[PDB]
Amino acid sequence: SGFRKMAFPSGKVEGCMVQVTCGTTTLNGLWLDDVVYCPRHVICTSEDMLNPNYEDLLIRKSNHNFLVQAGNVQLRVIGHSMQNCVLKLKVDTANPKTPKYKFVRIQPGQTFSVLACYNGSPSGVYQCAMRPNFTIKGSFLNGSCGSVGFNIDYDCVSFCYMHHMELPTGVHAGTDLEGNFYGPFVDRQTAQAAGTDTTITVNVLAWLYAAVINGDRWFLNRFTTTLNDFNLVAMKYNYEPLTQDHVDILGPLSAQTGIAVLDMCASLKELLQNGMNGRTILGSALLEDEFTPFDVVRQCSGVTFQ
Amino acid sequence: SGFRKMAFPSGKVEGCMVQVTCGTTTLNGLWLDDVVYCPRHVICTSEDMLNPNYEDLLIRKSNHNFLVQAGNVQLRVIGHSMQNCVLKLKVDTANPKTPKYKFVRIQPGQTFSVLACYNGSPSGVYQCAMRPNFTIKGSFLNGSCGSVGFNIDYDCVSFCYMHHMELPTGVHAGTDLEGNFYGPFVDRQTAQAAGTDTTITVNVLAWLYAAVINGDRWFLNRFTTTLNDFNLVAMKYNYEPLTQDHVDILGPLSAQTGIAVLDMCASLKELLQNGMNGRTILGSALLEDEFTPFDVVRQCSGVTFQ
Ligand SMILES: CCOC(=O)N1Cc2ccncc2C1
Ligand SMILES: CCOC(=O)N1Cc2ccncc2C1
Repeated sequence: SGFRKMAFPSGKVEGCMVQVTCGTTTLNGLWLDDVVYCPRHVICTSEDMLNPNYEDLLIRKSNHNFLVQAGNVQLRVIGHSMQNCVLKLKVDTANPKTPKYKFVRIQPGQTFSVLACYNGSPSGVYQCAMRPNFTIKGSFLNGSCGSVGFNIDYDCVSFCYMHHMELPTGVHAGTDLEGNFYGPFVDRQTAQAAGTDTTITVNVLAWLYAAVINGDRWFLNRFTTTLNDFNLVAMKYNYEPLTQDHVDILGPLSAQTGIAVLDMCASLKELLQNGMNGRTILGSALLEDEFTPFDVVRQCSGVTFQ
Repeated sequence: SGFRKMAFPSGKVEGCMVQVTCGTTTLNGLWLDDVVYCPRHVICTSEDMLNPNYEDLLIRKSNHNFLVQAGNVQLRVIGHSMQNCVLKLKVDTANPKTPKYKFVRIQPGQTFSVLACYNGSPSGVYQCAMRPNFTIKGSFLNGSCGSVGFNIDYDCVSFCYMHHMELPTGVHAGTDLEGNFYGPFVDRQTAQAAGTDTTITVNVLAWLYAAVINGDRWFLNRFTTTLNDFNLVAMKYNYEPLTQDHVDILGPLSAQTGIAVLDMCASLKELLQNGMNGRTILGSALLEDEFTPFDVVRQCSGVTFQ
């Protein structure tokens, strides 16, 4: 027992991180097979980032202007192309450490691990969620761009995020591995307002189930509710609406605990209306929303990777 | 910017995890050079764990009774010895993935990463602290024993923890890699009371400095205090006493922020006496104590490993 914010083991992804330098800009690249993926803003000067025309900036770049370093080895660039907001740099050597992998575009409320890197070297790993406003609350310093977010299903790494931008408010924006930003964000140093950071209701309910499984039961109340009644209250507290699809996904945690999903919704409703009265749940004084139902099952059943 | 509970990248340690089976008991081992380290309670039956005599149980074990599996390969055991509460199993093959490593015994309040494993396979990585009562608040299920805690200094892994026990209260006990338990705990299924889980004051102050660096400044007050005045208040709230050694260690964060350590102590004192009034600091509604000063500097300066 015990319940922790747990990242995937990072070894498979560590073996894919490289350094990419264009002129005076250095950031991280992801080396899979004979392609290195990196943010296209590697081609920009600080000045350019105000109003970059990426197609025009690319005209003045050749294969030999992209410096790709894997530890101590230079990789030979034999081709480059822009796909949305990423560069694909073709190299003459397939990464010998390429794991089985996929590129997936995730939905808001889905969680993933980030391997924060500087100069192609891993600094740390942590668990994130795609927020409902399509930002993530990461830990990223200058030079972290091209750090990736991923999930692992046994031996297959699903890459879902590449880091591109910090907004003026200190939250983070980036792309999938096809270079499409999550949400309305652009790779330009302009005014980009994040919308309302709503709470991922289905994830709070998952984490309440995790709490019960781990013996933290004080918040279980004597009530039930309906989806409509719950959603009227949830909306007021900037909670995402709960759907029948969400209820269905929580079914297995409902069965393991014997607590009906709508009963757990009525417990949550009372926590929202009454607060935690200075109590904690799984060592938190607020309602955690960065565990999915799949995460809770995974961590509570000890599923393995390799 | 942004501030996350960040683990070390786990790849170096993933390459060291094996499965150890003795009779009907399976747990995890750590394979470094030609030695596998695992909890000695691998030799116990559920029945034995009530009152085990490990020396007597060991008499009935030979090298060929320890089944060591590294993925699909069996390792040949050519020697075994008991060191405190760990078994050292000599194998005929040096781990080709052995990183540079050390065995260190940590002090209460020090943090480390845990790679939670089942059947010698990594499930997840998370950051822990050695509590002042020498427990850790982990995430461990049956089969997790022999999972390790570690820190990395560039290319050298410092192993500081091996998982052995869950106490009746659902907190965790284990050893250093010489097999000496942290605190008074024993590898016996008996009544073992954890003492007071005090808050690691120096770590709370580090995290307050992290908050200021990341622009979360609302709690900065107009007061200062002294070590004695602060410590009288801290004691009342089951905070560890702050020493001049602690003040000295916070010196660099003091200098970067221009906030005197005793000023930050007076801010903390007001948070203890007044609570957070429903506000958050770095997205937490309680005072986080599982970041060291070295962790804050590391995460705020983007230090790298490889
Ligand atoms: C000029 C100082 O730059 C920063 O502080 N950054 C840029 C940057 C870019 C992407 N993620 C995080 C950060 C933090
Ligand atoms: C009989 C059921 O056993 C458990 O629930 N454990 C044992 C155990 C041993 C070490 N860490 C965690 C756990 C959780």
